[PDB]
Amino acid sequence: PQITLWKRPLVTIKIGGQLKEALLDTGADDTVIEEMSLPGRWKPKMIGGIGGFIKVRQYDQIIIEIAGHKAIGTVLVGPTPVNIIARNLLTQIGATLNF
Amino acid sequence: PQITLWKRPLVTIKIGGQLKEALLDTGADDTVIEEMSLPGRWKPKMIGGIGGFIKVRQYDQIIIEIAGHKAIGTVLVGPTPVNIIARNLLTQIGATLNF
Ligand SMILES: CC(C)CN(C[C@@H](O)[C@H](Cc1ccccc1)NC(=O)O[C@H]1CO[C@H]2OCC[C@H]21)S(=O)(=O)c1ccc(N)cc1
Ligand SMILES: [Cl-]
Ligand SMILES: [Cl-]
Ligand code: NA
Repeated sequence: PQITLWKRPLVTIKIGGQLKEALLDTGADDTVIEEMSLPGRWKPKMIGGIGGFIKVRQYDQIIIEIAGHKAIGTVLVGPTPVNIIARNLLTQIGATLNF
Repeated sequence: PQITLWKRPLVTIKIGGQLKEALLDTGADDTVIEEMSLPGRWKPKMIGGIGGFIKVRQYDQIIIEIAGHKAIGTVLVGPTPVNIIARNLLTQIGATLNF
């Protein structure tokens, strides 16, 4: 699809069996999702942006379906105010910025 | 251009005669740049990012060049980790997300 940016580029994602809304975010390095349980091992990480840092759990090799497209990669889980699909998974679905 | 996301989508901007690096950020509503002097009056604004809220200075109708495309619009000035070009100016230069 071609998504204009008049509004927030929100899409539906499926992760851990759950449906969620998420923002497509070229300004983010790693995908960050609101608190949920995921399978497998994790390790702690701090990630930072405007307003400072939050502590997250880093899970590797997690599958997410993004707007109908399957991608696999690292997912961070913690108290983010919005679900963010970042460049680590946007590359996998072939997403580009065009102007 | 067509910009892939394997690396940070950094571009050169020109504001007040000065070149700076900025990140093209579809996950941002308004454009935020590190402290610098801009002409005219400013209005208060709070913006909420990943780690909480911060106060910035809002300047309206600022001329900015972005990767060679001219935009004129609202620029926020405050303690951001990196200069971010958000959807309010990405729409002015005709940017879209594609996959
Ligand atoms: C500041 C950027 C360098 C990085 N951020 C991604 C960015 O797109 C966030 C994504 C975002 C979006 C909503 C809330 C929090 C974070 N947008 C943002 O902070 O925009 C602020 C300015 O315009 C406003 O509209 C959105 C909030 C304001 S970040 O959320 O802090 C972040 C940092 C590291 C990772 N791995 C994932 C995300
Ligand atoms: Cl990854
Ligand atoms: Cl103030
Ligand atoms: Na894992």
